[PDB]
Amino acid sequence: MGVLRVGLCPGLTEEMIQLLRSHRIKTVVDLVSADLEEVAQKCGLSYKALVALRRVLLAQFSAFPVNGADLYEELKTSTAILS
Repeated sequence: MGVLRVGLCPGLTEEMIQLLRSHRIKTVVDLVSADLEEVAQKCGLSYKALVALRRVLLAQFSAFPVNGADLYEELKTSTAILS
């Protein structure tokens, strides 16, 4: 299980949650592909705190190193019923 939101850690705010919801951002799973490095600098956050959590998540999944499967989840969402 993997999900991100406001309150998970002393840093993120409900305000940022609205920004992600606007882009229909996915759970922490998608974050792995997101531009956390760029976003972190834009907002001025500490990427060190983010990477730390990731290492712990993967650490529990498996002691040894291993690359996960990032299946393409990009929906066009065009030519849809506007009315």
